[PDB]
Amino acid sequence: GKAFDDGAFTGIREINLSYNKETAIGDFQVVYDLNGSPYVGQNHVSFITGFTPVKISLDFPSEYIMEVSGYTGNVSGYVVVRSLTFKTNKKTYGPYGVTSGTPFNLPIENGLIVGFKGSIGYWLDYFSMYLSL
Amino acid sequence: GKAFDDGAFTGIREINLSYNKETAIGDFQVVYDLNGSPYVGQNHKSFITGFTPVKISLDFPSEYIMEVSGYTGNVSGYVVVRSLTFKTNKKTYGPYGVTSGTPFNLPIENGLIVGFKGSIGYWLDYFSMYLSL
Amino acid sequence: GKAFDDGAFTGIREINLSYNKETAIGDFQVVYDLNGSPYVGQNHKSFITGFTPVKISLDFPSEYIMEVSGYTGNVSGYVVVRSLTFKTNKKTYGPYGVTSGTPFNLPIENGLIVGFKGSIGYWLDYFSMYLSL
Amino acid sequence: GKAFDDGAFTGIREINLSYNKETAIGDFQVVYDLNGSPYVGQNHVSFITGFTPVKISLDFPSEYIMEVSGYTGNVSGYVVVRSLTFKTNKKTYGPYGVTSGTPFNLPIENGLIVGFKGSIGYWLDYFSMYLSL
Amino acid sequence: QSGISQTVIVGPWGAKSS
Amino acid sequence: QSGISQTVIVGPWGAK
Amino acid sequence: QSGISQTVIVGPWGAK
Amino acid sequence: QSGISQTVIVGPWGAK
Ligand SMILES: OC[C@H]1O[C@H](OC[C@H]2O[C@@H](O)[C@H](O)[C@@H](O)[C@@H]2O)[C@H](O)[C@@H](O)[C@H]1O
Ligand SMILES: OC[C@H]1O[C@H](OC[C@H]2O[C@@H](O)[C@H](O)[C@@H](O)[C@@H]2O)[C@H](O)[C@@H](O)[C@H]1O
Ligand SMILES: OC[C@H]1O[C@H](OC[C@H]2O[C@@H](O)[C@H](O)[C@@H](O)[C@@H]2O)[C@H](O)[C@@H](O)[C@H]1O
Ligand SMILES: OC[C@H]1O[C@H](OC[C@H]2O[C@H](O)[C@H](O)[C@@H](O)[C@@H]2O)[C@H](O)[C@@H](O)[C@H]1O
Repeated sequence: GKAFDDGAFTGIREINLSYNKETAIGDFQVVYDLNGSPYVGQNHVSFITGFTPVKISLDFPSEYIMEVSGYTGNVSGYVVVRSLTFKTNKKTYGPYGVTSGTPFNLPIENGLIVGFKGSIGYWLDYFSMYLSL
Repeated sequence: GKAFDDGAFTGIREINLSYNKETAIGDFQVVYDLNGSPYVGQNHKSFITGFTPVKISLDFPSEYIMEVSGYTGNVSGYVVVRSLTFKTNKKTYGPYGVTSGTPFNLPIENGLIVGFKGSIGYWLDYFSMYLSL
Repeated sequence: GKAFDDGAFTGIREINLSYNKETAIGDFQVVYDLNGSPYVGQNHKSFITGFTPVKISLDFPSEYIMEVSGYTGNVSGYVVVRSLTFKTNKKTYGPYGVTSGTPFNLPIENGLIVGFKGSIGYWLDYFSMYLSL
Repeated sequence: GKAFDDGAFTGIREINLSYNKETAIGDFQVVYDLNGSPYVGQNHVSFITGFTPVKISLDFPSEYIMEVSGYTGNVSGYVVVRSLTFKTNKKTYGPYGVTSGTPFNLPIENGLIVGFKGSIGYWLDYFSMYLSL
Repeated sequence: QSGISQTVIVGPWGAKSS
Repeated sequence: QSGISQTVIVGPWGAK
Repeated sequence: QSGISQTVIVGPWGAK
Repeated sequence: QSGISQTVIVGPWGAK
């Protein structure tokens, strides 16, 4: 896929992603907060289409992500992120996608997710998260 | 179980833990680095015995943990940590315990594990990690 | 004066300020680095004119500030920042303004200045700096 | 003089120093907090004696340093720290020593002092501070 | 704030706490 | 805790 | 060392 | 990097 690195910001205001009930996560874009002002991250799109879009508008700054979990599995000979779930101090968003394969979860006791980086070809190949206080 | 919180330090020199191939992880103790000197943390022990001891001596500071993974699962009606594996930039330690249940893993791209906290009853009920630059 | 708060960024690429050889520091603006891209901060201007502009262009990221110093004094009944000097690992910029009053200086052994905040009326009333690793 | 480096800790519980109103600061020792427990730092003594001891006991953790200020200047041919003052969110301790020479001050809007390093011969030659969130 | 230093904490893994 | 990231801030210097 | 600020980064999860 | 933790350090004040 085509790699991307959003970098680190002040917080997260909204997550826009798309998925397919038969494959994995497609597109991924984040609207961060930059010192009190919304900052629209670049839109990392899949090479193909046919995905179901989802918009997660957080009630920033009172609501924030406390845990990110999901599944990585095989699709067409590729290991990709098949599903994602976001739990904030107010609600749980997801799961989105297919919960098959190998699970993983990142719960946070103290600190915030302030940025994303990864790779997307047909589907989300992999991703990392920036953490800060 | 009884909760513990070692706190944060400047690095990790050695880890001592015990496990049982039929249950889960039992005792947990860490020798941290505190500004260049070894600081021996308290030994957090299981309410019972019969575990196999293991000592992880790191070649500090050139050797450090890059990823922690393991398995959580049911044992006697409780959810506990059944296995742990420590991967450094020089070697892999483990897995230690029963590799059965739900897997989890925490790869670190940039940063360091500098402390532990958790709870231990008959077995390690759960644990968290302090991360810093 | 009118308070401002640029917030925190990834680094500093350029500093534009103006001064008057008889009073104090006037306008203040910074071109920060945001995850590898230049980001132009709001220009914080004096309520009056007649200042001499100064552009401090840093060779980012190999060149960075190591110490900020200056003088705070009374001007027409107000305590303001009368002078500033920036020292990087490559050279010294300044002093700019009037080197008279009470001196202050902040040397950094480890870390970076990643943001500025303050207030500007006829002159720079005061300012703080954001530090990070 | 003889250089020293205490390193970084969790907070400050007590500061013990000595001075001479007609010369400069002599001895310096700190009782730090290390994850909820008191940690007695090494005592950094002056090559000579005849100073006035001072104990600064802080109501930890509700009380903490917000500003450190003082003066530097000569005593014979050497440049040293002649005076120090410690302002917390509850009281002001000092000044201690010769309040003359070149002033310096470090106010803190957000963050904490968690360590000290420096040098002491007959008097405190110089010092630095560790800052953290 | 208080006078206690803080750092990022990830976890916990195992029995649920929240 | 809010969803706003924090960093160390030193100052201010100048008027009070 | 570098004039670039840094942050803790965890991951990646997915393809190696 | 190494296995040693870092912190911001301001200073020194006094002799060079
Ligand atoms: O996102 C996973 C994967 O997507 C791209 O390749 C997958 C695509 O390759 C074609 O050659 C096959 O015919 C088709 O069946 C596959 O779906 C991307 O090029 C790859 O690196 C990886 O990101
Ligand atoms: O570590 C798991 C679990 O350990 C304790 O409970 C297990 C077991 O402890 C024995 O002392 C009792 O006789 C028996 O009735 C209990 O089932 C602990 O109490 C529990 O909270 C949990 O940590
Ligand atoms: O702390 C300042 C200074 O202390 C030592 O030097 C003190 C110096 O003072 C002279 O007036 C005396 O005659 C002589 O005996 C003493 O050595 C230290 O040597 C120096 O590096 C510096 O730290
Ligand atoms: O920068 C110092 C100071 O500047 C301003 O005060 C100067 C004059 O500003 C206005 O013209 C006002 O009409 C006059 O009263 C005043 O003398 C500012 O208002 C101050 O708060 C302060 O920033």
